Amino acid sequence: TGKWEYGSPKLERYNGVPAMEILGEPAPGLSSGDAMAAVEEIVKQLPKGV
Amino acid sequence: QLQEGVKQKAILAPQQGVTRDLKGQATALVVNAQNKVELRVIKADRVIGDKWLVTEGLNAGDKIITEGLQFVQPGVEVKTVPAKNV
Amino acid sequence: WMFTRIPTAFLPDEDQGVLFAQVQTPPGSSAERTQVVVDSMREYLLEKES
Repeated sequence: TGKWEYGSPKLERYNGVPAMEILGEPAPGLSSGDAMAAVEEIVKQLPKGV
Repeated sequence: QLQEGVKQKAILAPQQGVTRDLKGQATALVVNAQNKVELRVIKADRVIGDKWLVTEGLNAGDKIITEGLQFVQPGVEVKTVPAKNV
Repeated sequence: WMFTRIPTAFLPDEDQGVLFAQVQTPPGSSAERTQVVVDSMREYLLEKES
């Protein structure tokens, strides 16, 4: 018998643990280190174990 | 090739209107007379030719989304243009 | 206070000669819907962008 599910078509890993990759761009006119600081500031809300 | 019944006044939705979600059921984005997109629970199992032969949720007169299921989330006021693919 | 102002870049923007146009049809799509998107994009980039 058949049943429909909902799974991912691309599962990638990084150093032996699974992950998902982003492709970020800095703001127009701002430094790349400023964008790196402003994107490592966002990581202060991810669940315990990520 | 024995015939096993007709369904009088049936509904046929394409694959572009019927996509599925995390729970295992089927969804279909319809629009209203208020021109808002609405997600109702469609029930499709059989594929004839290509169109799904549905039994639940959709009646005659509804309009399902067939281009732009990525640009449009349920709750957005849209404008309607007829389709370019079958 | 003139070197503090300007943004920092890793490499300058270059007229390389190529441009990437990666597409993603909605999930559950076959190959011919992607080809209908692709060949229409192709005839737009060749017919009006000669």
